[PDB]
Amino acid sequence: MNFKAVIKEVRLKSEHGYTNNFPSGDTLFIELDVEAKEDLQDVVAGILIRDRFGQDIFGINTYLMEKKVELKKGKYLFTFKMPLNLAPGKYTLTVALHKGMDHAQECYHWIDNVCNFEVNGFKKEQFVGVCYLPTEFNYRKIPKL
Amino acid sequence: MNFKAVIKEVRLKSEHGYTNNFPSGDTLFIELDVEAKEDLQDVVAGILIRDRFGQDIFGINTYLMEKKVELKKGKYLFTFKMPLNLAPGKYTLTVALHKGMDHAQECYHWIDNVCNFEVNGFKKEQFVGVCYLPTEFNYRKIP
Repeated sequence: MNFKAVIKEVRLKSEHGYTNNFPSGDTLFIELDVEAKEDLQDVVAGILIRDRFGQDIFGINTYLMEKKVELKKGKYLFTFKMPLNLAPGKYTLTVALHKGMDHAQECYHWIDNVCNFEVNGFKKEQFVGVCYLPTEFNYRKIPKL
Repeated sequence: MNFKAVIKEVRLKSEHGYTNNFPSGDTLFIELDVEAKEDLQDVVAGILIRDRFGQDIFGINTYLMEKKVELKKGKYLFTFKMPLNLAPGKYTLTVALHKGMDHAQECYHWIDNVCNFEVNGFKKEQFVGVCYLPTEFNYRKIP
């Protein structure tokens, strides 16, 4: 990677305090301290949550999200917000900054498994399986009309 | 397994029609036709979506949802509604009735892989990994 922009610190945040231990469904904030050695006109930041055994659980880009990011030389705060709709367990976070995405016109900075965090308990209902889909349920008697 | 209540049909429906092929993030409607030969108190319905590789992706029941279900003899319609925040791929659905239980030890009806469905497109953004967590992103210049 060239290092025109750099991730200097990552912080995991609930809506009430910093922590690396969340109930399932709690809102997760990923904060990245970014520094841009120069002016970059198309920056793309990505996050990737992984399993305790290396399975990709979820990853996304600001390009995939259709969010344009232009930086000037200086320090920045990048924040990702998302419901932690994941089964209890042990996880790792991976992050990256680059310009392009197809054939990666260049890589600015990426940190493999920069962080460990865990998910314990349920803030919403209990469920089984890797992920949680918010669900509603109803039933009606139907007459043989 | 005791048949005092029986699941007689399962249907998958998008918000536009019955179908077994959904884009990722589309809303999924699971309809179960239930029949109650008699009066059942303390009924519990569950669904389980599974990988094409045996991985449990997501499962829940009406007990875990704290929704009490009491039937009188007759026909019923059970519906489950949920965003299919799942990676593109091929999946199976499993559904069951049991009385007021977990593990479904008093099971009225259990149908393994009652339905096959696939997720093919992306209705929301693209993502990688098993599931999709809806994400928001912001950036601010700081001193």
